[PDB]
This record gives sequence, structure tokens and C-alpha cells, in this order.
Amino acid sequence: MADQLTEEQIAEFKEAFSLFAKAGAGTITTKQLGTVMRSLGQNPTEAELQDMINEVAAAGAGTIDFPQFLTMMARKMKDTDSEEEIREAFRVFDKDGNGYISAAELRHVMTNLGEKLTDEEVDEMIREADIDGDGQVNYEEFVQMMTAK
Amino acid sequence: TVGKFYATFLIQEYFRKFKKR
Ligand SMILES: [Ca+2]
Ligand SMILES: [Ca+2]
Repeated sequence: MADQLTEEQIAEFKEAFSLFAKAGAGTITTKQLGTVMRSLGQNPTEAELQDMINEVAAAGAGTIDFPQFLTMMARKMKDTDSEEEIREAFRVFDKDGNGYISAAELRHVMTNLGEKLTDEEVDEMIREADIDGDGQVNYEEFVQMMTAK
Repeated sequence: TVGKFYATFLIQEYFRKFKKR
């Protein structure tokens, strides 16, 4: 099942994971894992790595293959289709048709579904987000503030 | 039915959550 995906990564990703070790090749071990993941580029905290290295292990040794190595690093960013989906919702929110949500619009979505939600939370939300000092929020800050947890 | 139903699932979750102060 193809769905379009970057390539520059898979290219360099394999290279590093391919050129390394010494007594053999094909896969890396816990220790070698970090080594390859390090030269790879980014160098965030080591916590995430630790857990993973111990999570991949399962019915077998600690040697990891390249296919699983990329899947993990790739999953780190979390892959989930949500483009058009959010776009559609964008139209439902905005009423003027543009690239910036306004209070009036936001309130509309609320009062519509009901759930009370007085106009108090609305102004409060704008005070929390808002990239600039504008009583409006761009599609970016909008999506960046959406998807909670 | 793949449609706007999904949009609700999203706006719904975020709402019920950020609800409290
Ligand atoms: Ca607007
Ligand atoms: Ca803004």
C-alpha cells in the first residue's frame, strides 16, 4: 500500500545503518543501535532511546534489522493522515472563508453544537494561543493548539 | 459513513477536555 513518503531519509538512514559494525553486518545491537542512531543526525535526550532499545526485544536477541530501525525512528514522529480531514473542519469553523479563525467564527461552532460553553472560554482560548498580538489565530497556531491528549 | 462525522469526533474531544479551567 503506497501513500507517498519522503525518500531523502530512507537513503541516508540506510547508509549509516549499513556502513558500520565490523565482525559482520545486516543488523545492529543495543549499543550499536545508539551509535548508528547518533550519527544519523538529531541527538535529543537518551531516555526515548533507552526505553525503545529494551522494547524492541522480543522472542530473539537484541540485534535489530534495518526495516525495524526505520519504522521506529519514523514512528517517533507519529504518522497519521489528518490533512483534508482538518481542512473540512476549517470551513465549518470559519465563516468568511480565509486562513485565520476569528472569535465570532469559533463561537459559532460552539453555540451550534450547544454544550453551553459561554463566550468566556472563547476569549480565554485566544489569550492562551495567538502567535502575534492579534485577536485572531492562523491555521497554524490553530492546528498547533488543537489535537489535545 | 466517511463524512463530517469524523470532524465532530475531533472538535468533540478537544471541547469536553479544555472545558475545565
Ligand atoms: Ca475567518
Ligand atoms: Ca494569532
